[PDB]
Amino acid sequence: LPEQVDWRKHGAVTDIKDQGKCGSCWSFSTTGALEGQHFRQSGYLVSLSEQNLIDCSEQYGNNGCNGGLMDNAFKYIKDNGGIDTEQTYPYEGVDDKCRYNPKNTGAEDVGFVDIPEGDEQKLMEAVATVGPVSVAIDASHTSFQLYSSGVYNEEECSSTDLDHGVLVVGYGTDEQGVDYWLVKNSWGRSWGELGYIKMIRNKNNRCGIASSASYPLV
Ligand SMILES: CC(C)C[C@H](NC(=O)[C@@H](O)CC(=O)O)C(=O)NCCCCNC(N)=[NH2+]
Repeated sequence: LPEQVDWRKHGAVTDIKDQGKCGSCWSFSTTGALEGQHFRQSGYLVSLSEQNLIDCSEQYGNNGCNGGLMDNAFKYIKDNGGIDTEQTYPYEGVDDKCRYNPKNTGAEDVGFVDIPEGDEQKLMEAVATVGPVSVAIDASHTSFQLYSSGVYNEEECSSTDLDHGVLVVGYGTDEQGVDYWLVKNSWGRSWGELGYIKMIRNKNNRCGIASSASYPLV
């Protein structure tokens, strides 16, 4: 099992995206994980449409800019028979009419895998063997908002009160011997480490990173 993983190096990760002032994190987390799995299956990286999920998945319990869940979105994608490319259904950060076009599909899924709750070990194995994984985290603290550099360790984090869906693309150990998760956020490149955060790993599921982790099946 690898000591470090960076799926960005292996072509499985799209550029940092920016959700702006729309509360759509779930849709970026969803597209992140499915971009990774479509890449692993197909050999092709294709950026996928967050606006398609926002616009079209309300009957799966997703409420667009008022929040949603990654598993509900993988299910919408299964039932719908695909999700459109970013290029043909670009992100608007508003609620709009469903404009899904099956001719512009960028990826399909057949379902998903939920990693057991709290299990950072099963999360590491999924990240190592499958690829980037959708995760829910407690991103509520000032320290997360202002995060710039190094390994994020917020003692005040909840492992159970989670508000922000993001993407684990890798993991490692920093030069102080501190284990971390390499996380892709959807707050654009000016946040954190060009849009990425290192979140402390094997510290009792800090910020709930393994509380609600899943990846789609293709
Ligand atoms: C971890 C994330 C994905 C939770 C989700 N949050 C959001 O979608 C956005 O508000 C957050 C954001 O930063 O854009 C949310 O609040 N969804 C509502 C779900 C309703 C309750 N069901 C649950 N949590 N099983």
